[PDB]
Amino acid sequence: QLTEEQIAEFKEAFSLFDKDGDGTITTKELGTVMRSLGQNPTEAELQDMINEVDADGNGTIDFPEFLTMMARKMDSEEEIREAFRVFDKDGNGYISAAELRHVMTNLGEKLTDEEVDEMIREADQVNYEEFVQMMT
Amino acid sequence: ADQLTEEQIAEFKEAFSLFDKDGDGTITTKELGTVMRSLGQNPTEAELQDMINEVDADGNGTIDFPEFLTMMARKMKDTDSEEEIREAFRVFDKDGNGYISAAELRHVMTNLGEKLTDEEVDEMIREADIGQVNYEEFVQMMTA
Amino acid sequence: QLTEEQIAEFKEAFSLFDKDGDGTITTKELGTVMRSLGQNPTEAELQDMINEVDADGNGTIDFPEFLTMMARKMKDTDSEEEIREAFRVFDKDGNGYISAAELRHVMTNLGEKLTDEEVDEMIREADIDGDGQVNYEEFVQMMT
Amino acid sequence: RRQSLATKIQAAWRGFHWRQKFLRVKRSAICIQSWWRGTLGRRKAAKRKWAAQTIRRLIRGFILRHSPRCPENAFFLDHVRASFLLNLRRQLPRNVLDTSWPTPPPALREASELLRELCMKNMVWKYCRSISPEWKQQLQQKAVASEIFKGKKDNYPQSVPRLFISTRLGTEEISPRVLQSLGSEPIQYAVPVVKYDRKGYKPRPRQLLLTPSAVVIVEDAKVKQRIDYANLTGISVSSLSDSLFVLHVQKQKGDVVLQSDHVIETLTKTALSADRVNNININQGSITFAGGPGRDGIIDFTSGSELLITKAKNGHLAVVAPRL
Repeated sequence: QLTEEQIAEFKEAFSLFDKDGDGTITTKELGTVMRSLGQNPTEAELQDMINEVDADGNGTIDFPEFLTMMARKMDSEEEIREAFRVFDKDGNGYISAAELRHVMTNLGEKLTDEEVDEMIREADQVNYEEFVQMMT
Repeated sequence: ADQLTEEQIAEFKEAFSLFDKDGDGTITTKELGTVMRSLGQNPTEAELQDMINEVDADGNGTIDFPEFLTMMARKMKDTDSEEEIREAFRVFDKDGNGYISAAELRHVMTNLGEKLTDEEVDEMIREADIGQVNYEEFVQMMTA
Repeated sequence: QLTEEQIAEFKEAFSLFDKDGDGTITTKELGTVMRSLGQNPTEAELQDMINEVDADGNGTIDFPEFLTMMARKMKDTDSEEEIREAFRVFDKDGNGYISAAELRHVMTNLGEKLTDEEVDEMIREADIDGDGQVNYEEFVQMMT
Repeated sequence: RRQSLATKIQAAWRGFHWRQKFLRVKRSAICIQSWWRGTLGRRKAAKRKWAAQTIRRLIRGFILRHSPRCPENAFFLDHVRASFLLNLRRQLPRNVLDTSWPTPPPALREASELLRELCMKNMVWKYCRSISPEWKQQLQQKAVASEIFKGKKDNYPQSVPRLFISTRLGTEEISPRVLQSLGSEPIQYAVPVVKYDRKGYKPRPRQLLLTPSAVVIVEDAKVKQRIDYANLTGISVSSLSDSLFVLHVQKQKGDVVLQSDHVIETLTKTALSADRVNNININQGSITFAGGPGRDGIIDFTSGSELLITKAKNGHLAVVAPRL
C-alpha cells in the first residue's frame, strides 16, 4: 500500500466531488475524480469498476472502496502520440480535421457533436504533436 | 405629454437656490482625492488630474457621474470581483436558479481548506434558508 | 434469423469506412471491411457478391444488403484444421515447417496471388521466429 | 486441387491482416478519445477547486474584515468597494429634488456621504449652467406665477403647461398713431382685453400694452388711459375658475376692470413689470374698486355652469364662473 503522499492527493480530490461531506460520491463523477489525479479511464474500465465495487444500486462510493480501485490501476505521453499518428497518412506528423472528425463519431467511444466540436476549435491541417503539447 | 409641469418649476427654483449656497466656482481635483482615499486608495497628484479630464460635459463642473463611478471600480485591482463570485457559486449549483445547499456550502469551508470557523458567518446561512441557501442573499448580507 | 449483437458490431465498421456517410460504401472498399470484421473471403466471392448486388453498375453498396453478405459467408468458414491441411500439401515432408522461399513462391503464384508488399507482410507476420522458417501449426491457429 | 487449396490460405491471411489492422485502429482511437475525456475531466475538477477557493477566500476575507488590508481580505474588501460603486450607479438620484440616496456598507458610510454631497453639487452645477436663458426666463416667470396663484385660484393649475410668451397681440395690430404718442417707451408685452365701464358695466374691446414705465390701455388708436406703476397700488382677482381682474389706481380716472383670455400670464407679467407682485389680492367673496370717479361699485363672484358677466339691479357686478 502506497506511502501516504498519494493518500493526501487521493482524499482531497475524492472529497472535492463529494456533494455534501458525507463520504459518498455519485456514479457520474467517479471518472472525473480519477481523471483529477492523472489517469485516463474509458467507459469500459469504469463500468467494470462500478458494478464490482457496488451492485447495491446505491449510486455511491465510500473512500475505502475508492482506495482499493486505485492500487489496481497504478501510460506516459508517448502512449498517446502512437495512438494518434496511426491516423496520419503522410507520416509527417499531421492529420486533418475532416479525417479526425468522422472517425471519433463512429468508432468505439463515439462522441456527440458537443464533445467533438470542442476538438475542432481546439487548434489549427491540425498538427499531431501540437495537440499533445496541450494534451499533456 | 412632454410639457411643462409644476414639478419642473419646483426643480428650477430649488436648483438655483442650491447654486447660490454652493460656490460659483467649479469642482476641485483635491476634492476628488479625498473621496478615493476614503475608499482605501492613495493616488498621486498626476493620477488625480488625469481622471477628471476623462470625465467631462459642457457645463461648469459637470462631471459625468455614472461613468465616473465605473472608472473607480476599475482602479480596484480586483476587476474580477462580482464576475468571479457569480461564477464560483454556480459551479456548486445543480439547477442554476441561484440556490445552494447548506451541507454542501458547509463542506467547502470546513473540510478542504484550513478549518475556517464561522462566528457570525454561521448565523447568516441559517437566516438565508427559508431548507437551502441563496448566494445572492448570502453575499448581500455578508457585505453589511 | 439474425442476432441483434451482430448487427451492432458490423454497423460500426461499415460507418467507419463510410466516409461520406450516405448509408453505402465503395465496392473496392468491401473486401477491407468484411475482413476488418474478422472474415476470410476471396476475391472470387467478392466479385460474385459485388456483381450480383451491383447489378446496375452503381459501384455502391448499402448496409441492408451488407448484412446478407456477412450472413451468407457466416454460413460457412474455414476451420483451422482445413487450413492446417491446406499448408500440409505444400509440405511434402511432414515436419510441419515451410521455407519462407517456398512460402513466397506458393503465395505469389498459385492462388488469388499476393504482391511482394503483401507477402513480406505475411512473412514478418508468420515470423521466422529466429532465422528459421515458418511452422504453420503455430501460425494457422494464430490467424484464428 | 492445389490451386483451390492455396487460395484458402491466402484468403485467411488477408482477413487476419486487415482485421488486426482494424482492431489496432479501434484501440488506438479509444485511447485518445477517452484519454481526452480525462483532459477535459481534469479541468472540470481544477475549476471546481478554484471555485471552492474563491468562496473561502471571500469568507476568510470576511471574518478578517476589520483587519488592515492584506491578501486574505483583499478579495472581500475589494468586493464591497466594487459592489458599492456599481449598486450606486444603478440607483443614482433622478434630479435636484431627489433627496434619496441608498444605504451603504458600514465602512464606506464616510465615503457614501462624500459621494452624495458631490453628486448633488454636480447636479446643481450641471443644471444651472446648461439651462438656456430663454428657458431660464420662462421658469423664472412661471415660478413667480405659482407663488402668486398656486392653491389660491381655481384655474392656476390648468395654466401651468401652456407657456408664457412675449406679446399676445400682433405685429401690426398696434396702430402706428398710438406708438408715436407712446413715445420713447417700448412694449414689453401686449394683449387683447375687454373693458367694463364704471356705471354701465358694459363690454368694450381694448388693448393692453406694458411699457417699462406704465401700463397703457388703448382703444383702436386713441390711448384712452395711462396708468403709471407709481400710480398703481394693487390688483384684485376672484378665487374661482374665472377670467377677470381689477386695477387699483389713484379729478382723474382711477380703478378699472378688465378680462384677459390669458389671465395668469397678463397678471404676473404685469405685477413683475410693475413690481406689485406682493400687492395682488385674491378674493373669495367680493372685490372693491374706486371705480369711475365718485361711483363706487362692487363685484360679486359665484360658481356656475357657464361664463357670463352682467349687472343686476342692486348696482353690483355679478360674475358667474364655469367650474372644472
